[PDB]
Amino acid sequence: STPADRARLLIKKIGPKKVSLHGGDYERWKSVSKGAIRVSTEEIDVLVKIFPNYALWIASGSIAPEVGQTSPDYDEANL
Amino acid sequence: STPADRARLLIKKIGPKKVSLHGGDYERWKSVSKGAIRVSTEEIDVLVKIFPNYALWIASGSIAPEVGQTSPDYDEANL
Repeated sequence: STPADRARLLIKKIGPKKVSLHGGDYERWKSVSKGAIRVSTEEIDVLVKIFPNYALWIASGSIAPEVGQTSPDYDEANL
Repeated sequence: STPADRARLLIKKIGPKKVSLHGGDYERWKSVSKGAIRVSTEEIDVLVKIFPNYALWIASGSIAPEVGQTSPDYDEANL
């Protein structure tokens, strides 16, 4: 996967409330969600405020549980 | 700092050779370098291929040497 696919996977699961509380535009956010527009550093910034544990996975697709860097599938599998 | 500032710090230090060998457009790369255009996931993808140890720092501004995630200033200070 690309960083954009991993970012969009998280973007598709966040609505106006969490986007607004972490300081993003929702209108842009929805256009990124749909694929209409490229994921920028702006979206990465909001996601890493929302999901600080996913910052490594977003950028690289890898995880490091040793330093509290996980992924959505990892957290789901770890419940 | 933002992810865009940290990305541009690395983008400003990479020329056509390393950009091309990791599969990016240089013309876009230079427009991102100058600030003319937003840093996208495309630039993050090339940077994390070039600098896999900086993927966490690019996304979050933090480091984790425990898992080989560093920064430019950290590596320079560690010589």
